[PDB]
Amino acid sequence: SSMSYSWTGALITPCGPEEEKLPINPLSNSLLRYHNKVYCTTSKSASQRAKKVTFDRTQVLDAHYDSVLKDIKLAASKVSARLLTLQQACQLTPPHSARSKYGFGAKEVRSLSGRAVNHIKSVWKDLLEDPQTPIPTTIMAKNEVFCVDPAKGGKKPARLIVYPDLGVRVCEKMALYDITQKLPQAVMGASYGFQYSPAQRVEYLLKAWAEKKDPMGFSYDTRHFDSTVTERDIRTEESIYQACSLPEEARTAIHSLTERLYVGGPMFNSKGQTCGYRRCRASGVLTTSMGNTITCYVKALAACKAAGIVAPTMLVCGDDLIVISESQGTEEDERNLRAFTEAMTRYSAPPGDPPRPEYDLELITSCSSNVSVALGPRGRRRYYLTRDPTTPLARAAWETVRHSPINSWLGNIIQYAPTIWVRMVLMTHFFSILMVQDTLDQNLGGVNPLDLPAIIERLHGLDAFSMHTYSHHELTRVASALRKLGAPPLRVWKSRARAVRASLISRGGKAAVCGRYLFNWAVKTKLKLTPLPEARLLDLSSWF
Ligand SMILES: [Cl-]
Repeated sequence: SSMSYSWTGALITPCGPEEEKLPINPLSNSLLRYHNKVYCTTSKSASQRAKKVTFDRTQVLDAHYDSVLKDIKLAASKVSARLLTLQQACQLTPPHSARSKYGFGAKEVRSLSGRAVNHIKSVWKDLLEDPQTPIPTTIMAKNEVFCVDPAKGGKKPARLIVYPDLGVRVCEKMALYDITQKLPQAVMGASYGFQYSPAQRVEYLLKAWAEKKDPMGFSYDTRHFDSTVTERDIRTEESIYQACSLPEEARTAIHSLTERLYVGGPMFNSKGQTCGYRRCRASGVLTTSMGNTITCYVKALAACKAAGIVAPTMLVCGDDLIVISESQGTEEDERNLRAFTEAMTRYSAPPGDPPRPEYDLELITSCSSNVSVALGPRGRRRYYLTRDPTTPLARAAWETVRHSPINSWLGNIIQYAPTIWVRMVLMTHFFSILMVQDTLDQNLGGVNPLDLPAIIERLHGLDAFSMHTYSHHELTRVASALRKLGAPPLRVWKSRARAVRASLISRGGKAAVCGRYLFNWAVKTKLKLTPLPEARLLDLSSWF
């Protein structure tokens, strides 16, 4: 039926110069040695990504799909969604969102400057007036960092990002922001994945697993998911949006954005040249995450019905899916998964690695992460979220004239606090660096490092400071990632941690509380860690 993209043959070009690694990486050359292995995707590889995501889709739906979609619209019809004022939409624009072609950017939009508001008013007018003319978009290579992997072909090519002008992006929110905030929860319930913190994600997967008499689980890796979303899926999304109770102006806007932007359009490079034409999901529109989550969910739940998955409990996150169900025995479970893959493939959601059933929760990886287990201070099993530390370590070593990795370190320390790699490696390094810089109470992206113990207790529980006897998989993977990146082994981080702990303790105050709580693992004579009052008086509902 339809190709995902066409190409004029024009280069996908950068926005200015993309920047060289340097000969010394002073913040990270004591963390790891093999800096040669750390790389950033650039436009030089955009052409190669284009090839991998340009292909034919044909889609065949069926009674199971139709039934799931019908249930979903009924669930949607219980939502009431308001327009946002132009001004509210403007205030929701992020601080460094890409500037508009019409002589203004994020700062002007967020201060409701006159010409910004004027332009947006006219953009919105035209959305109400013209429900047809395709809206132009810019195509760019994303710049992301990874560690080279010879197993899987050296260096990944850059992902492509496709987006309309800042004015339009503001309009999208006027039409759809309230929906983006209400629909997934309304349509999917506990299955909507973005509502959970790591600890909660673990709790959900564990309750799901315990509820089945003989559980089986799998993840579904979907290949270039954005490229496999069809016009029809996109129009079916509009149709789900339109099931909700909406003002009429919203409807026209939503319909018009659907037909003019979402469904597809032409793509221009940064130098202005016509680059191609798109008939799939754009990465850089407001509905991307919501859309992918909803469509992935419909397709997947239909596939479960097609394939005979019994009593399924799902967790969905854009293109990432995990399903835990009642096993029918291995021979059948293998059969049903093959049926699932066949159904998804028919629905235009074909797999990357084909799925496989598992009967141990540590062996299921989704959102690049998995559940593992360790023991707590009183001897009890403690489950937590973890992941391969390779890419976090590579990004911990990305250091240029224009980028500092310290933030990235902190993101991982918080999200993955209970892991052995965060506790023994990243935490040891982060504090060591800040101490020597004497910047231990700077403010990183809104967080004050000396509050970590509070924050971690709130997010992960006090047991995060007292876990031991990590799993074989985890010990193996962490040892192996350190070796792969030429970082010191754990043995050495332990010495470094003893030293970092001492200096923290010796400065008293919140620093010493960090030393005591965060590095209790590093000393023979364990202190008894008690709840932190500063932690009760703290609400991080905001972040998840
Ligand atoms: Cl315990």
